[PDB]
Amino acid sequence: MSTEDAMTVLTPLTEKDYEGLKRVLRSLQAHKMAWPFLEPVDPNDAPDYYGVIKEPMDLATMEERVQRRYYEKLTEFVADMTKIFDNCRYYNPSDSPFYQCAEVLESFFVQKLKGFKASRSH
Ligand SMILES: CN1C[C@H](Nc2cnn(C)c(=O)c2Br)C[C@H](c2ccccc2)C1
Repeated sequence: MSTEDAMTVLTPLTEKDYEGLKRVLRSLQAHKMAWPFLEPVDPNDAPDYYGVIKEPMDLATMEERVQRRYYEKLTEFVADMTKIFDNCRYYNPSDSPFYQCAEVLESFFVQKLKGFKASRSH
């Protein structure tokens, strides 16, 4: 287990950590490929969605959770974010615009998450 891995699993999120998480989340919200994920899926977008997707997630809900200091550990923040992309790929065909955006935006998140973990470790 690496130093960043130990911190990700074990280390309580501080206020300085939250400043970094806020920056990560805002960078996703500003990304060109974030348009599918800014607000909860509307049933009119896909009528069977909420009977299929058990744990919906979106960036506005994450923004609320970040402001309320919902997360105690980085793993929990990452798990909510990963739900956004996993739900999208679960429901949609791979040539859906939503699916293509999930692929790009998740790779962007992974880049930013790595930067955040490094900043936290030094
Ligand atoms: C709220 N709602 C969520 C939609 N995201 C969706 C819709 N349906 N399904 C099945 C999805 O996986 C996603 Br993500 C995108 C939509 C929009 C937003 C901007 C421009 C076009 C469409 C805004």
